Amino acid sequence: CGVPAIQPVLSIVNGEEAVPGSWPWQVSLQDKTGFHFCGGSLINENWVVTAAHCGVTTSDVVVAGEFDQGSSSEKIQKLKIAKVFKNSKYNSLTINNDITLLKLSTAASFSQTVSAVCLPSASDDFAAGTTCVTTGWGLTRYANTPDRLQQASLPLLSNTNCKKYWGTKIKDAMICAGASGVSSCMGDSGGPLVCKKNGAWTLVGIVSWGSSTCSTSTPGVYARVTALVNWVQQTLAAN
Amino acid sequence: RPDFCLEPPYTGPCEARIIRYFYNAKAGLCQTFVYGGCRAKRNNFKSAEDCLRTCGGA
Repeated sequence: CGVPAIQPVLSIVNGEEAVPGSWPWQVSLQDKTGFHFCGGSLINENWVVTAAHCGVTTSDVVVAGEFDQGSSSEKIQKLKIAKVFKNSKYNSLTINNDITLLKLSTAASFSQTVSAVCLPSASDDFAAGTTCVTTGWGLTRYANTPDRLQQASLPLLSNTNCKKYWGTKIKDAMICAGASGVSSCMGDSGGPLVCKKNGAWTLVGIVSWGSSTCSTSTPGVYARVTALVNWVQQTLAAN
Repeated sequence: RPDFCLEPPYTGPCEARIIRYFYNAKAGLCQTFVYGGCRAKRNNFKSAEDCLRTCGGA
């Protein structure tokens, strides 16, 4: 996990186009018509982790191996969803514990453009200031979504610095990043916020919420995976 | 009809791209809009029919 067959080239609003297939765990969650409503991350061949607010159902599909959503010829894997596991602690009012697991009906065929992201340990500590990356097909301007997968490097923010703006809206299962010239935006939800752990890309956050206009000078908020990974492991073990 | 039917559509702070319907009093019909996935206001419906049954004529 966490090691792309195709290495990404570093250096979403104000982000940049990604090297095709360089973020193999990135998936697109679409309805039966092919309409993209959220992103997600493959954690293995049978499970996808996304945001709870995305409201995924078994009628939606997981699309893996995609780069250009405007390309009808591009080879991709449309995977059906067998069951949806929304974290029962998801707070629809505070948006805390914003995580959901998707169990695929048919396993994804891992390849050069389709593989898993690593999951952190509940005790992992990713220092504030750490430069991580987020990806997705969300708006590039706050408007239709870009056809090609976007990426952006951004720093993790300490809870103290994040709260300097969001105050008490920041809860224990949330982690902030951004306010650095880039910003996740509509369509990026459920997508990954990854940081390297011993050289391997690891899921530190899940795009959740933020500025109502996707301001690049405001902290972006993500579901803190370290606070939710035990729930993830328990769910996988029991299913 | 409820006054919430007269409120403009509310995307919210979450970053999903979910299609929902809201009643547009200026046009007299329910239109689609992108909902972010959280903190929906009441003029937000999952189908045009639900919207028209709740806000039609406001």
